[PDB]
Amino acid sequence: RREIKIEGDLVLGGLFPINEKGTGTEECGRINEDRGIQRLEAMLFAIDEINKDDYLLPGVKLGVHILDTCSRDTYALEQSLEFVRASLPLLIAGVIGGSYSSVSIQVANLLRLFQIPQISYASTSAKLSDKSRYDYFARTVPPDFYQAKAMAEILRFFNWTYVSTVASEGDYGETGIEAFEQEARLRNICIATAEKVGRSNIRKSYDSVIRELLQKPNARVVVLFMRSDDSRELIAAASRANASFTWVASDGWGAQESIIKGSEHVAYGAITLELASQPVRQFDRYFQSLNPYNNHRNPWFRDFWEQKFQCSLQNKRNHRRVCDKHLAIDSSNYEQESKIMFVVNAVYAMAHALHKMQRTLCPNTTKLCDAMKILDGKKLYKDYLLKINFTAPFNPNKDADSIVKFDTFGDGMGRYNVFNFQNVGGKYSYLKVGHWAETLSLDVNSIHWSRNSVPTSQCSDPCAPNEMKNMQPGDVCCWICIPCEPYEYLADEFTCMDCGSGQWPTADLTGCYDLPEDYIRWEDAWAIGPVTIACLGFMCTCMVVTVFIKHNNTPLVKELCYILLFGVGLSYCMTFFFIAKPSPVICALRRLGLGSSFAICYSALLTKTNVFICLGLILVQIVMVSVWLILEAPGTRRYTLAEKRETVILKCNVKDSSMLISLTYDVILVILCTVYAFKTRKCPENFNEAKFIGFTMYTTCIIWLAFLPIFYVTSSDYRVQTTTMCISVSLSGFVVLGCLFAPKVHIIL
Amino acid sequence: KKVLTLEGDLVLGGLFPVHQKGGPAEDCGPVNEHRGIQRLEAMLFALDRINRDPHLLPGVRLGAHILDSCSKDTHALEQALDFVRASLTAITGVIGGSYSDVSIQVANLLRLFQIPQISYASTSAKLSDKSRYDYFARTVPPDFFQAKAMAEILRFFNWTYVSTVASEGDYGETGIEAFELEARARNICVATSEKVGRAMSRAAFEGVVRALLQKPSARVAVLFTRSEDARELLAASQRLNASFTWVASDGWGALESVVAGSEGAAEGAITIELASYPISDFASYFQSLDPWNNSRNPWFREFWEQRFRCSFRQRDCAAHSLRAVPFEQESKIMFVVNAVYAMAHALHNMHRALCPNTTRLCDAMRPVNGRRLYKDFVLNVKFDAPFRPADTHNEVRFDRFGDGIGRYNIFTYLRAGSGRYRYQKVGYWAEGLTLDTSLIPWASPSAGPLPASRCSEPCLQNEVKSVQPGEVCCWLCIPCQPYEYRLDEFTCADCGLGYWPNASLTGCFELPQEYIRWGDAWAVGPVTIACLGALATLFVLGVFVRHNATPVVKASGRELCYILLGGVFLCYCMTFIFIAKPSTAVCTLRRLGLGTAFSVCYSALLTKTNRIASQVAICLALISGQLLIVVAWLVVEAPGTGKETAPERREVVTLRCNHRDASMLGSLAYNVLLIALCTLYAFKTRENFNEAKFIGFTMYTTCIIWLAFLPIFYVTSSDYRVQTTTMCVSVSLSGSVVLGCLFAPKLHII
Ligand SMILES: *[C@@H]1O[C@H](CO)[C@@H](O)[C@H](O)[C@H]1NC(C)=O
Ligand SMILES: *[C@@H]1O[C@H](CO)[C@@H](O)[C@H](O)[C@H]1NC(C)=O
Ligand SMILES: N[C@@H](CCC(=O)O)C(=O)O
Ligand SMILES: N[C@@H](CCC(=O)O)C(=O)O
Repeated sequence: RREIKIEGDLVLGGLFPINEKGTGTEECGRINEDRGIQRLEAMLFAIDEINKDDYLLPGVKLGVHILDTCSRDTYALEQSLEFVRASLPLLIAGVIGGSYSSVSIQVANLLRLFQIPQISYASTSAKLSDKSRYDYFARTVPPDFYQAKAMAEILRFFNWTYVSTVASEGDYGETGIEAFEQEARLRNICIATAEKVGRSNIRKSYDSVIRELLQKPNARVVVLFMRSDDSRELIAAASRANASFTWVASDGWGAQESIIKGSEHVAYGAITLELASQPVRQFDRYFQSLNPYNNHRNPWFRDFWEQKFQCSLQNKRNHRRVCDKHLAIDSSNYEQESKIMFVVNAVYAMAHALHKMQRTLCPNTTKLCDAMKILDGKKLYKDYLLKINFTAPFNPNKDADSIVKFDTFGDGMGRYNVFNFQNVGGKYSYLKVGHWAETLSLDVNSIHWSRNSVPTSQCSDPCAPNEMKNMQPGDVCCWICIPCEPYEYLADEFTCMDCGSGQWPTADLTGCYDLPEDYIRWEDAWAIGPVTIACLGFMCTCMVVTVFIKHNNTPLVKELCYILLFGVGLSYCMTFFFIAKPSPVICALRRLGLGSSFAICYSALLTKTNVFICLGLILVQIVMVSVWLILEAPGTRRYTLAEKRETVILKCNVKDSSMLISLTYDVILVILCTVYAFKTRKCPENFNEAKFIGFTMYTTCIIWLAFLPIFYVTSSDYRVQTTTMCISVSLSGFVVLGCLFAPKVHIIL
Repeated sequence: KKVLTLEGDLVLGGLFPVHQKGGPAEDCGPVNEHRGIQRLEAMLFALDRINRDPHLLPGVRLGAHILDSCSKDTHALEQALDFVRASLTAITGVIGGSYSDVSIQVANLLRLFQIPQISYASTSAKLSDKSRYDYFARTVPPDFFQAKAMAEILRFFNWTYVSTVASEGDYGETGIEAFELEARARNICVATSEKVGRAMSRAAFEGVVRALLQKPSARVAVLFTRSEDARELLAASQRLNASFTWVASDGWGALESVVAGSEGAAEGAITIELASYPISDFASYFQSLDPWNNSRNPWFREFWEQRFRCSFRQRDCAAHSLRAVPFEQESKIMFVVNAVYAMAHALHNMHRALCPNTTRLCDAMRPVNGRRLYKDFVLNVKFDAPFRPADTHNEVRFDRFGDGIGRYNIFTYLRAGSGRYRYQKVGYWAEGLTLDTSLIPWASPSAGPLPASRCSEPCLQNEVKSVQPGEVCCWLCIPCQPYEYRLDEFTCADCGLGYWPNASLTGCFELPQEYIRWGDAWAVGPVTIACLGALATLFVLGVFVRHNATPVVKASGRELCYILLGGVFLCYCMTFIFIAKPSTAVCTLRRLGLGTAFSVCYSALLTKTNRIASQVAICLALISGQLLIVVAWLVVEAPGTGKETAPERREVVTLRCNHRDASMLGSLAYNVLLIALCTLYAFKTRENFNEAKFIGFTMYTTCIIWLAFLPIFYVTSSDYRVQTTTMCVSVSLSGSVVLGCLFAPKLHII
C-alpha cells in the first residue's frame, strides 16, 4: 500500500494515475511520468504554497491523503474506500483527485453517499455535468460538449465531410463520440466507419481496427476519442501496417510527447486539441530540484527515477551501469504538462472555499473552531465551492481568463488550443496552429500536412455540371452523378428536364436557348444550281420580248403567242420565290403564283388550239386569287420529337396538301382536253403546229409527273423540297420555249 | 424509506423496483404492481418455503433485509449503503437487482466488501465480465442471445431496413450495440438510431417519434428501452397517430396493462420474453394476501390502494379481495424463486462442508465470507427447480460467467374479440428461430400483404444497374444502354452484345436479327409490271411467229426484229432477280447482267442504223464486248460478304453483298456506254420516211428513260426500304414500254 499521508488540521484527498493500465496480469505496471508524476507533484507544490501563505487559511495546516488509481476505475474504487472509511482513518474534507472520466464517475458515485465534495482536474466528460446524479462534483475544465463542437468546426473548415471515428468504451470515449455525431450532422459531416476499442485488447485486436479503417480509402481523416494508453496502441498498430491517416484527436492525445515512441512516421501531420493553459513558472523550479535522496514523502518517486533515467537505486546496479548521481531533472529532458495549472487551481479552489467557510463559522478565532470540527459537505459545496471567485495563483497575464470560477453545472470555460505535429529542424515536436474560444481561428499558413498538402476526405468526387447530374442513393453525404440527355438542362443541381420542344440547352446548362440553326440558306451549294438554270431561263423569256414588234407584221404567226410568253414568265420568278429562305408572306404567294403560272400557260396553249380569248384566260386566274386565303404570317416549324433536336424549318407548313391536290386536278383536266382537241385536225398555218402543240402538251404531262408523284415522298426535307420544285417548274417553262422556238428559227433561217 | 426485515440466523438482502421513478419533486412515485410487488412476494414465499424444508437448511432459518430501489441506480446505491454499513445485521448475499444499471451499481458497491449478489432480471451483457464483477451471479440469459433472437426475427420477415431506439444507461446501450453487431453480421440495415434519456420529457418523445416517422421506408422499429420508456413511447405514438411494427426486447415483454396502456398503436408488435412457467403454489399464496394479515410488507397498503382504488381508515377497503379478480403472474417470478433457492442451496452446501457435526451455524461459519461461497458453492450448484411442473426437466445452474441458458419466447399483442387485446405466443428461441406464421394475424396471406421494410424496392431486371458503392444499405437502379443485353451488377452489361442489339431481356442471349433482305410482302408492284411486260411481249412474239416475218418484219434485213425480241424478254426477268434475297448464287448475276441489259437494247438500235445475217452476228459479238467488262468486274465482285451497319438504329442489321456496295460503281460504268450509243444514232440521221421517223421515237425514248433515273436515285439513296432496287425495276419496266412502242404501230393496222 503506497500512499502519501501528510498530517494536518484538514486533509484533502488525492487520486492520480501514477501507474498505467498494465498488461492484464497485473493491476498496474509502468509509471506514468507525465500525467501521473507531474500532476502528483503539482498538488504537493500547491499545498506547500498554501501552507506558506498568510492570506489563505492562516494558522490552519492542510494535509493530503493521495492514492494511486492505477489508471483504472476498479482499482480506484477500492482506494476511494479509505476516504469514506472514517465516515462509516482520517477525516477527508474534499477530494482533489480524478483524471479519467471513468475513474471520476465511479468515485463520485461513492463520495455523494458521504457528502464529500470532489474537484476534478482532467475529467471532461459531459455526463458529469448532470447535477442530479453527481451532486457533489466540480471541475476546473470544460466538458466534452465544447470539445466535440470544436473539432467539428475544424473538419468543416477543411471541408472534410467523409471522416472515420475511432473511440474507446467508457465514460469518456463513448460520451464524447456521441456529442461529435450530433455536431457533425448540423455541418453535413458524414461518418464512414465507427470503431471502438476496449480495455482488454491485444495487438491483433488493434490491427483489426486499422484494417477496418483501410476498407474505405476515401476517408483519409480519422477522429479519435480515446485515452492516453488506448491512443498509443493504435498508433503503434498503424505503424506495423504502413497506413497513413490524418489524425484528429481530442484532449486524450493533446501535445503529450509520450504516445509517440518510435512511431512518428504515422503520427506526422496530426491535428490534436489541447486545453488552453499556461505553464507555471514556480512549478518549473520546484520540479527541477527534486531528487530521489531529498524527496522522501513520495513513495513513487524512486520508481519514476529508475524509469526516466534508466538507472538503479535499490542495489545501485540492477539493470544497467551505476547511477552517476550527477544527473538531475533539467529543461533538456523536462517539459511541463498541459494540465498543471488545473491541478493548482483545483487545490486552491478547495482551500479558498474552506477559507470563506472558516471566516463565517469561526467569526473571531483564526484556528479551526468547534463549529468546523464536524465539517458539513453540503454547506461547503453548494454555498462556498459553487460561488467561488478568485484570481489564478501563478498567472502572468492577469486578464479575464485567469479567473477561477465554476458555472451552474460546476464546470470550466471552454478554451482549446489546436496543435499540429510536424518535423521542423530535424526533430519531431508540436506547435500551436490555432485556438478555439467560442470561435474557430486556425493558422493554416504554418501547418505541415501529411503527404504534401491538405488531404481530401470526401465520399463522392464532385462532378461538374457540364454533363453530369447528382443523384442521391438514399443518403445525404454520398451521391452518384449519372449523365442525362444532352438536350435537357439541369434546373439547379439535381434535376435535368426538357423545357418543351424546340429549345437547346445553354453553354452553362443553367437554361435553354431557342434553336438557332435553320435549314434555310442563300447562295449555298444546294441553291446555286437551281438558280443558275432559273436566271438563264428567265433571260430566255426576254429573248421572246425582243421579237415583239420588230418582226410582227412580216411573220404569219400573228395575241395568244404573246399571252403564253408572259404567262410562262411567272414560272421563272416562281423558282426564285421558292429558293428564298424566309417565308413571312410569300409562301401564300408561292402557291398562288406558281399555281396560277401553270393555269395561265396551259389555258393559253389550250386557247391557241381552238378579247374573248383574254376574258376566258383571265376568268381561270380570277378564281385562283381566293383559293385558300387562310393567311401566311405564321410558319409552323417542322422540328418534332425526333433524333435531330437541333434544326428548325418552317417552310410554311400550313396548307401543304391543298396546293398539291388543286394543282393535280387542274393539270389533269388541261392535258386531256388540249391533246384531244388538237390531235391532227387540219394542219393549218405555215407548218403543222397542231401536232407540235400536242408534243408540248404531251411533254408537260411528264413534267406534271414530276410535280405530284415524285413529291409527297422524301419531300419533307427542306433542301429536297425546294430543289425539286424549281427544277419541275423550270423544266415546264423550258418546254414551252420549245414551242416558240420553231417560229423563231424560221425567221432566222 | 421503508424497510422489510425478518429475523433469522442468516439474513439475505433484497432489492426490488417496488416504486416507479417520478419527476424532480419526488424520487419515486407510483407502485410497480407486477414487477416489484409480485417479485417481492415471490421472494418472501420462497423464503417461507425454505424455512419449512427439512432437507434445505434444517437448522438455519433464513432472514430477509429487502429494500426498494425506486427504479433508480442512485437510490439503489443509497439503499445498499446500509447493506455494507454493518460490515464496515450481517448480509451473506443479496437477492436483488432488476434493472441493469441498478445491478451494476450494486455489484460495484459490493465488490469492495466481498458480498455475493444473484440477480433475477438483469440481462445486460456488461455484467458477464468477471474482471469487474467478481461476486455477481445471475439466473437469466444475457442480452448476447436476445440480440441474436431479434436479428433472426428481423431476417425471417425480410426486414432489412429498420429503425432502432434504445434507453440511455447500461441495458439499452449494450443491447443495441449487440443488436447492431448481429444485424451487420447478417444483411440488416439501420435507418435511425434514437435515444431515450432518464429525464426524458414528452416533447422529446414527440421529437423522437417524428424522427422515426421521417423514414417511411422503415416501418419496423426495434425497441431496447425500459418498461416506462416503452410506455411513454407508445403513448407518444398513439397521440401522434403513428403506426409502427414494434420489435421489443424483454424490457417490454408480455406486460398487458403496464406498457400497453394505449391499445391501438401497437397491434402487431413482436415482443421477446424469457421462457418461464406459471407456479400454482405462488398463485395460491398471492391470491390469499390481504392488507390486514400481511403486516410484514410495508408497501402492501400502497399496492392495495393502487390496484383496488379506495381510501383506508374510512371503512372502504374491506369488501373486495384478490381472489375474485383475475390474477396474472409476472414472467420473471420463477427466476426470483430460483435465485433464492440457489442462494439457500449454496448456504446449505457451505454449512455441510464447514459444520459436518451440528445442523446449526457452527463457529467456523459465523463469519460468512463471500469469496469462498461464491467461488465454491454459488457457481458450482446444480439442483432441480423447486416448483417445476410434472412434465418438465429444468435445472438451476450457473455457467462460467454466472449466467443462464439462452432460451426465449416470442409473443404478439393481438386482438381476439375486437377489443380483447392479449399476448399470444407464436414461437420460441433456444438455438434457432421457430416461428408460427399462421398464429400471427398480420403475416398470413389471407390477412393481407406482409408489412415489409426496405430502403429501395426491387426494380425490374430490364433497364436496371443497381449502382452500389462497395457494400451499401440500399441501391439505386437506372436504365442504361437499351441496346445492352442484361446485367445484375455495377457494369451496364455482363456480356458483349456486339453487332446484335440487346437480347430477349431474360439474360445473355445475343440473338441475331433479320438483315436488310426482306420477302416480297410489298413487292407485288414490281412483279405486276413484269407480268404485264411478259404478257405484252407474248403477243408481240406470237404474231411475229404466226406471220412468219412476211408483212413488215422482212422489210430490209429481218434481223434486228429477232434480236429486239431477246432484249425485252431479259429486261422483264431483271425485276425478279433484283427483288430476291442476295445470296452466294443469285447476287452475282445482278451486277453482271446490269450492263448486258442496256447493251442488248442499244445494240438493236445501233444495228438498225448500221444496216441503213452477217450484221446480226457482228452485232451479237459487239454486245458480247460490253459483257466482258461485266465479267472483268465480276472477278472480285462475285464473292461478296460483309455488312454496312452504322452506330444508329441498331434494330436493323443492314447486311448485304460486298458487290451491292460496289454496285453503284458498276452501274455508273454501264450507264456511260448506253447513253453514248443512243444519242449518236438520233443526231446522225437527223431510208424510208416511216422507218426514219420510227427510229427517232425509239432513240429519244431510250434517252428519256435513262434521264429520268437520275432524279429518282437521289430520292432513295439506299434507304433499305423502297430503295435503289425500286428504281431499277422502274427503268426496266419503262424500257419494256420503250421496246413495245417501237413495234406498236408496226402491226396496229394489220
Ligand atoms: C474548403 O476549405 C478551404 C479552406 O482551406 C476553402 O476553399 C473553403 O473554405 C472550403 N470550400 C471550398 C469550395 O473551397
Ligand atoms: C421472406 O419472408 C418469406 C416468409 O414470409 C420467405 O420467402 C423468406 O423467409 C424470406 N426471404 C425470401 C427471399 O423470401
Ligand atoms: N479528458 C480525459 C482526461 C485526460 C487526462 O488528462 O488524463 C478524460 O475525461 O478522461
Ligand atoms: N433485463 C432488463 C429488464 C428487467 C426487468 O425489469 O424485467 C434489465 O436489465 O433492465
